[PDB]
Amino acid sequence: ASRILLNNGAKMPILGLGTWKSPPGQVTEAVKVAIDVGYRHIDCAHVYQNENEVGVAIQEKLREQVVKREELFIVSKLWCTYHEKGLVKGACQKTLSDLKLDYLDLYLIHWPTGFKPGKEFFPLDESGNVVPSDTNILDTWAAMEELVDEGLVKAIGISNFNHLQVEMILNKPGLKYKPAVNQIECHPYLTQEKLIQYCQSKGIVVTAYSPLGSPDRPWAKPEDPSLLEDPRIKAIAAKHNKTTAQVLIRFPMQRNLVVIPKSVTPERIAENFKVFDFELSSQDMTTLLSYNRNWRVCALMSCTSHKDYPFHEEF
Ligand SMILES: NC(=O)c1ccc[n+]([C@@H]2O[C@H](COP(=O)([O-])OP(=O)(O)OC[C@H]3O[C@@H](n4cnc5c(N)ncnc54)[C@H](OP(=O)(O)O)[C@@H]3O)[C@@H](O)[C@H]2O)c1
Ligand SMILES: COc1ccc2c(C(=S)N(C)CC(=O)O)cccc2c1C(F)(F)F
Repeated sequence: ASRILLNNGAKMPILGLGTWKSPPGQVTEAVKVAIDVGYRHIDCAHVYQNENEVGVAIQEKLREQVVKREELFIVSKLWCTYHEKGLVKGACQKTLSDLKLDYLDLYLIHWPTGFKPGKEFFPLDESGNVVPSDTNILDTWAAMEELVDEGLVKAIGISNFNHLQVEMILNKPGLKYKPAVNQIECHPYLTQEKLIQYCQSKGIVVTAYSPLGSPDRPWAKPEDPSLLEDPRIKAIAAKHNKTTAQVLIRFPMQRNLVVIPKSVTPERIAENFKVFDFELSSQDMTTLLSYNRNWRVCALMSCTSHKDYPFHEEF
């Protein structure tokens, strides 16, 4: 079952390619290979600084008649320094021009935290705390709604919103469109049962990021657990004659989640897609869930400071 029905009436492929930390010199090839082997969903963001190169790949495959625009599902995200209502369209418009698209299938508020606007993506004070902006997320939501009504994006959603924050959008006075997606970190060490159950109960689809535990994250520490090297997970892989990565991708799929593993390695790209020919047992699923430890790749300690920091609450 390759696509899930969103509350805007559209269908979203449950496997997409992530692009965070995909180097600009390699990500054009990575996205071309991904399209060639089956992927139809690419997860992007202005802050990754590689959307132009992603867009070159998309356009080449459109031009080559490999894929049709309607069959692709291209996602990007509104960076934190653009939460002011006056900046949202332009932020979107940049992303469209870079990806060489005239609409996005899905546009997310990347983080609940607005940052001070300017050329800096990560503005810090003379002590290093992130400098917030005085933007209310409801007002940012209203600006996202306008994008739908302008034809620039087919669906809007959120990312890294905790339960109170999703609830805040859903109770927005005058809410016109419900979020379609909440994109959050999720893997056997951070299983998110409460937030996921809450979102699904509201008709919001959850996308799972860092499903392999982001071994290329720049802040990796030796003492950090490692999904890909966890002997318990390797064993489950071995019982199904798949790799560990394949188990880690199949796992959210069986929880009715969308999942976006990143790779710029052609063999891994292809491997990561071969996840529709096997099923984890109920016991496997329960077992993988038992590994939870509230471990986050994206803990973002410099943001703990911010009003809307989403991870003070477990969910
Ligand atoms: N919205 C948010 O706040 C947010 C935050 C973080 C991430 N995300 C999205 O989620 C995507 C995925 O998360 P991530 O990039 O943090 O990490 P990830 O997908 O968990 O892991 C990426 C790492 O795993 C490696 N890898 C890929 N396939 C592998 C395989 N089959 N075997 C062994 N290693 C493999 C990649 O190496 P190579 O590339 O060298 O092959 C890379 O080092 C991102 O790229 C981004 O699109 C969203
Ligand atoms: C909301 O705060 C964020 C959000 C994202 C980041 C990232 C990024 S771009 N990611 C974790 C990837 C992603 O957000 O998709 C890198 C470094 C600091 C960040 C911070 C930080 F505040 F720590 F600066």
